[PDB]
Amino acid sequence: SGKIDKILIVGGGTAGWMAASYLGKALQGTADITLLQAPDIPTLGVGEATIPNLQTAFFDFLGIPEDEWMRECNASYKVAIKFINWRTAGEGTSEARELDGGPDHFYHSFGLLKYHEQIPLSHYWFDRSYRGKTVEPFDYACYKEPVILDANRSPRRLDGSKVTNYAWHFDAHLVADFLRRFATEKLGVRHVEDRVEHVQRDANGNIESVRTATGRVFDADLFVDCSGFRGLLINKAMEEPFLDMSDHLLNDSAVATQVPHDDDANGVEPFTSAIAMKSGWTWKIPMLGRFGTGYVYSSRFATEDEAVREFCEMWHLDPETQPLNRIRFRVGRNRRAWVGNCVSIGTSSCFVEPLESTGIYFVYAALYQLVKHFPDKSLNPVLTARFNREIETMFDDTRDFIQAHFYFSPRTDTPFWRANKELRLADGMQEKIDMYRAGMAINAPASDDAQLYYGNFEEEFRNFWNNSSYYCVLAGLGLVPDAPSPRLAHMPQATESVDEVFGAVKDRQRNLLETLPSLHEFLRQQH
Amino acid sequence: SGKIDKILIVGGGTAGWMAASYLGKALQGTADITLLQAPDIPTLGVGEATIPNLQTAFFDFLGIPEDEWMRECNASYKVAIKFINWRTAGEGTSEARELDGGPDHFYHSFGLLKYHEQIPLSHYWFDRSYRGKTVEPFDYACYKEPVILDANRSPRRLDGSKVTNYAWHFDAHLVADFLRRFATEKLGVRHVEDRVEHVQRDANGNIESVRTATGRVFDADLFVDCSGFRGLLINKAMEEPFLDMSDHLLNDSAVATQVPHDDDANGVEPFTSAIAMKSGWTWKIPMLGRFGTGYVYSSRFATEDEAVREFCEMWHLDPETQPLNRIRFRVGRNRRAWVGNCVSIGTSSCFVEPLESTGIYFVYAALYQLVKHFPDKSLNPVLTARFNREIETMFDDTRDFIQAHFYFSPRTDTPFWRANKELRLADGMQEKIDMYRAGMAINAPASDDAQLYYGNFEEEFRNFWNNSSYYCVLAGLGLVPDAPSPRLAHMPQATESVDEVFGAVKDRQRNLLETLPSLHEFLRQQHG
Ligand SMILES: Cc1cc2nc3c(=O)[nH]c(=O)nc-3n(C[C@H](O)[C@H](O)[C@H](O)COP(=O)(O)OP(=O)(O)OC[C@H]3O[C@@H](n4cnc5c(N)ncnc54)[C@H](O)[C@@H]3O)c2cc1C
Ligand SMILES: Cc1cc2nc3c(=O)[nH]c(=O)nc-3n(C[C@H](O)[C@H](O)[C@H](O)COP(=O)(O)OP(=O)(O)OC[C@H]3O[C@@H](n4cnc5c(N)ncnc54)[C@H](O)[C@@H]3O)c2cc1C
Ligand SMILES: NCCc1c[nH]c2ccccc12
Ligand SMILES: NCCc1c[nH]c2ccccc12
Repeated sequence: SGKIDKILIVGGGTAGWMAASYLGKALQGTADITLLQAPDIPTLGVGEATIPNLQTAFFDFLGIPEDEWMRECNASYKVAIKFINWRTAGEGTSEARELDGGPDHFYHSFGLLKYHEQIPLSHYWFDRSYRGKTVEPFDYACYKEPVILDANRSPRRLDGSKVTNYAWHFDAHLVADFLRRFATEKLGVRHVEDRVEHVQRDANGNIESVRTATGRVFDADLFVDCSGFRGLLINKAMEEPFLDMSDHLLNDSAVATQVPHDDDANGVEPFTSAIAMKSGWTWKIPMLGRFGTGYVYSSRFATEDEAVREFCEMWHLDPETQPLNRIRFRVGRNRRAWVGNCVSIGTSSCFVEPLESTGIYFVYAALYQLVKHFPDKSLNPVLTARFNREIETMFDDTRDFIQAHFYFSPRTDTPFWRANKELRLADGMQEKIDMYRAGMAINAPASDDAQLYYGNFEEEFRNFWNNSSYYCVLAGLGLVPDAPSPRLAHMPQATESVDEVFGAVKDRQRNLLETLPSLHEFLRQQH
Repeated sequence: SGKIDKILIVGGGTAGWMAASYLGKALQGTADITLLQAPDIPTLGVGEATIPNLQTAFFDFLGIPEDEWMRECNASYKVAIKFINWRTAGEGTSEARELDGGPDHFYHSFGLLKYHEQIPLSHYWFDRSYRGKTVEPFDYACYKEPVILDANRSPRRLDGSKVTNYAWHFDAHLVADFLRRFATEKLGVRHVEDRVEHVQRDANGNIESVRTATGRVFDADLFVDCSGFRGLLINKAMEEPFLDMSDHLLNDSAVATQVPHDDDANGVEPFTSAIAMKSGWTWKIPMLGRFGTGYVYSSRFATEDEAVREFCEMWHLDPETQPLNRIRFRVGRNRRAWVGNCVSIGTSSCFVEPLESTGIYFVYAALYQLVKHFPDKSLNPVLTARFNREIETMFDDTRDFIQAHFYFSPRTDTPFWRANKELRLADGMQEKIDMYRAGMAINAPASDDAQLYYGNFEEEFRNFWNNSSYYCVLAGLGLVPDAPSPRLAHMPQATESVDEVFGAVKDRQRNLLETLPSLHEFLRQQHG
């Protein structure tokens, strides 16, 4: 048994061609990579949102500069997720209700909270807010972004210079085809259109070959399952159980479409919107000339017909003739992502609703971990176990985080919102909440330098949902600590000199609002 | 209801005065601190090795620059620990035995392995070593330090500039009095010389007051137990069990002394030496004009005078007129470090043999965690439990790492060394060892910039035993992965451009050996 010579990727979606590119690049010249792709019924481009380390962990690894892949994938910019109507009762409407003398929205941005005297700014904010010396919401106090996104500002100046961390909106299909052109033309990855009919296992349970409907036989040392929800290798052949996590997350379906948009009349929003509905929530993902939107809902509280009506009524579309994608979801993960010589990547591995833009991240996180734990033909079980462990906490921490959005929403107005609250949080989530209520940071980053964070994948992986995110969502929803951090009573000079830090955020808010172009103005100049 | 107003620290050894300093500085003007310390028979200054974040996480916190406290405490410099005779049978001697045409030593330095193409240098070194492309030991292949340490070089040039990460050797008593001066004269900590006679608990089991032999009563909101191994508050007053962990560590005793040394004829060694013995190991901690040494041994494999003799023979000392400290200690940690309103700090909290220079680190790492989890008079149970969780991971991870020095030693030549190979590793440690054999890094540091690591306590705390330390020790002892990392066979260009990384080390280790003063020469420049 020596090094891995041949790899077969089954599936050609976004997960499949990311796997081909990432492995083709990481193993360039030392493995023969073949990807089998069957023709499928095409779907509408309903948009995908990403996170900053898509450029630094994935496209940079491939050697592809941001502007080369954005121009082909007709991409727009994402500075935040804006959460609309999660605290107020009513119908599913794109317009924000009023709450406390302002619109009912909050932002989850990408910046990291600045440390002041070893303590995150979130704790100083809560200190003032608790003692009644401020009523400003958490996000507006601590981040510059909310003010400039309220104004649809660009994250780059017209000279290109970057003023905030950002990620991307795009149609996943265009990226998949950009990558297929890249893997096949630049990395030697070989594309074969064919449909798997039968998987041959040996007496050790490993995959020996796949036989296509053509009668061609593909053998390989390592098999990457990118077949999506079907899991034609990890689940069908290897029989690995799927853990259903509907005791943590009730959402299991979506209806989505794509809406033309006049960017010169209305501008382009530099964020993804997550709009609370009666039985779930709706995404809006701006792109060029159009936006993708989808209603993620719980089949147990809304029939598909009601969801379609709620979804169409909200965008004033025809429930009968609007081209819709109707989807039923597998929510959860495999008991183990990698079994024998079969690695699952993408939705064949795990799926959670895209409330925090993790779909694509789960793909290239797993491949980074796959290469880090790359085997040889002896398939040392410790590599397989280590990988599985990383994939397991990556998903479960996200499941936990996403659940908190529903658990801590104060809404009680529909059976869906009342039911979410009846679920139990996972033990590791409950323990984080206890910490948060006691005034401590949750997974505070070691440094507050965002380049170190978003530029170093292991630093960000080891601390993916950090204190800034927890505050954004938890404080946003209105769950706040029972009392300030007790150290702050012993730090009379820190709590006074901290005002100059909040005032710095305000100076940035005011100055960036006056000098930045709108996102649309910036997009036009690019092209 | 309300903030902590009054703290009482019981114990004024090294742990107490750091606790006074650190807490006195972190709560300045917002809490009254009293330290209560009894007249005890003092010990010989047997010396203490430290680690670089002593400056960045403790003295820098106090605002005390490195030059001020070094000159006052007669401190010398530590670049590494040198492990001697861990791989060869024989008696306890200070001279390295011979092994594969070289001396039987290896070093554990403070650097971090450079990354090359996201993979640590250790993986490329083992690649070559396993394919026969090299026979050079890991520590000499990957670190500049070993060559310059072999020549007792200084980590600083005579103009001051720092060419290596380093820490300190000093006599703990001197650092304690320096901190007692600092806390009492500049932080307002009130020092009371008296003996604890009675601890008064309230109905919920918390501590209400301690009464002294002179009849004085001191009350407080928070009690910090620095009474050493006695544990007068945490163990005796609060009844918190001590968890003995000699099923992982056999060493429970020591015999230690201070030996005078001719620095003008032999220079000053810039490293702690850990010298393997028949029934344990011996530290040597060089200072100015002298060095601390101590034989750490297992009372179940050597009687107390078997040890005194082995130890006096190796240093050519007279067993009958040499002043000797003899201690039997408890090994392990409290079930909970903090209970009620009582926080243990120092050996009242936990203890492991000083094979890796952790004892003082445990004091200020815990003080750091204490301030970060600082309570108010309602003593939120979540603050206590997170604190206790951080303390026990700190300790258990060190307990494991230390056990591995004895477990993977190849020696089989005394009951002691053969007895180490029949203990179990803790499952977590066993798991890291499996990863190591599989070619993987172990707790690889997020970055390879050592400033970001030794300068950011949170960074180092979350990653305290990083992959560099595991390779220094396991590869040093001769435990090496079953095969090279499977990724290296897929990275033709990486394994060829790595030759320039090993060459950069070879150049830097050749160039410093010619340009660096001896440590001695540097030491004389600072003191007058
Ligand atoms: C409806 C939907 C909406 C989503 N929306 C978002 C979003 O808004 N934001 C976000 O971040 N993420 C979103 N995601 C997650 C998204 O799918 C990620 O892009 C994910 O990484 C894609 O993984 P995948 O390609 O495995 O999924 P799939 O698209 O399910 O992969 C299916 C592929 O499997 C291949 N295949 C299957 N069977 C065979 C066979 N027998 N032979 C050969 N080939 C076969 C086909 O080629 C097909 O292209 C969404 C996912 C879905 C399904
Ligand atoms: C043998 C040995 C070797 C070591 N080597 C190293 C090394 O190489 N590197 C390293 O980094 N660290 C080392 N250490 C670290 C060691 O753990 C630190 O020195 C430790 O933090 C100091 O011990 P302590 O102050 O907790 O206990 P002690 O010094 O025992 O504290 C005793 C104090 O407790 C007080 N006290 C006790 N009982 C009472 C009472 N009833 N009433 C009032 N006061 C009381 C007294 O004031 C006394 O002063 C070593 C320790 C030992 C023991
Ligand atoms: N460390 C990245 C966490 C993150 C995931 N999705 C997000 C959306 C907005 C802001 C941060 C995130
Ligand atoms: N993170 C520092 C770990 C360490 C403890 N003791 C040491 C001695 C030498 C080198 C590193 C260490």
